[PDB]
Amino acid sequence: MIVKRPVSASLARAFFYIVLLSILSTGIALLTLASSLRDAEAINIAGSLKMQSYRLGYDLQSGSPQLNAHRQLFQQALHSPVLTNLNVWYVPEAVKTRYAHLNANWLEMNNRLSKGDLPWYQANINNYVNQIDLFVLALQHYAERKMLLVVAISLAGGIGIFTLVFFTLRRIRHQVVAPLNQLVTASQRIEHQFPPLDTNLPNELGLLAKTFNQMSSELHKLYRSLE
Amino acid sequence: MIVKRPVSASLARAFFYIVLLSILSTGIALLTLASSLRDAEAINIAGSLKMQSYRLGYDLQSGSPQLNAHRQLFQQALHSPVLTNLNVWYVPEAVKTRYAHLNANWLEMNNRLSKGDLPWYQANINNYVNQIDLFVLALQHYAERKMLLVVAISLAGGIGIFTLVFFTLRRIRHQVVAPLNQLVTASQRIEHQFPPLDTNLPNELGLLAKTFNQMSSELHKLYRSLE
Repeated sequence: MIVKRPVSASLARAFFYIVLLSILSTGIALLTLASSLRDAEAINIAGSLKMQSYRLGYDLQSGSPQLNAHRQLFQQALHSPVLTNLNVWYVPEAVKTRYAHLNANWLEMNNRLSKGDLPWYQANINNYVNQIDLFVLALQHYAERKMLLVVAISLAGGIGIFTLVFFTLRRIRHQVVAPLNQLVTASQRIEHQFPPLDTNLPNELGLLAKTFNQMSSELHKLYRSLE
Repeated sequence: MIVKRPVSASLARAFFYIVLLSILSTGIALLTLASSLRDAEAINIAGSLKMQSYRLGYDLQSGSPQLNAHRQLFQQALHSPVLTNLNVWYVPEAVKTRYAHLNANWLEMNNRLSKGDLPWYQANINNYVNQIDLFVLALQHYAERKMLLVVAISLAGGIGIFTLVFFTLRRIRHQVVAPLNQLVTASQRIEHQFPPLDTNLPNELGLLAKTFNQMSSELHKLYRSLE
């Protein structure tokens, strides 16, 4: 039973790599789906920022006692963990620069609020809101890019899987099914004309080819030496 | 070569079902990721609605000539395809009812705007914005639910795959490797003591067991009938 490449070991290896590719494909898609929820929440907070931008305008105009609390809440939203987490190597620059520039433009907005410059603030709010919109767009573009990459990756994994399958089946035909058909004939021959058999297979059929030939060899001498 | 269950056919079937499960798992995750982009865009538009709610307040207060254009844009955003597409059997009621109620509450808001009731509109805007926030929350909850279902589904597919693998390998051991070891001994026996071999296998080893026995049977009579 000691063969160099037992058939079970070779199939188990194939299944291992096939299953590994499956888990990798599905795993990457699921991780990307989780990341999608975080992107959604970034988009949610950005929309909170747009609403809060107009509300500050109303606060100043009406002299609301909540002005300063609201200015503070705005600063906090701007620094939400979900937005600061975008500042990482694998997130595109389009997203991170636009995030940086939202912080920079807020500085001028807040300063103008501090100076009770309602005319300026009212004349510039559309602009700031537009900047938030472009930040959101960059986020949506990043999201779509990730999806398309996951599709590309799944297609590749697909090729690896189909290739692994095709090759293993081809190997089973060549290293298992073929020699079995030859053993069948080379057995119904000896039952009724003493083709030899491929002993160079590194699996169980190579061992059977040997021991068969060994047997089939001495029967040629025992059936001819006596007959 | 005519056997009822050739080994290649049984492996190809196993691979078929394994690959099918892989594609189903990864496919469902990718479809869910695509749906995630649509959810994100629903969240984006909902945030547009919050900003636009305060802006209408400023329009009325300042007597902006854009009031009516903005009222119109609000109505349009509210009826975006991305939001109306939520009205479907597979989207939860939590999402669809909240969407319905945003439309209903907008009716009263727009009516109060038409009556130049700035005091009411200013005293109720926080409420409406809150309703939009709860709609967003329902969307985020739907998103998380989908992800968790896709995780559950991928785990199940995992069990199907590992089960298919384990069974096929077990079958290869029982219906291929075992009879080969018996053919090996039952061949080094006849080379040097004439155990018989399992002809009831429905694969190629069952045919080889037969023809072997057929052969090994007549050699018992030809080696004893002459000796």
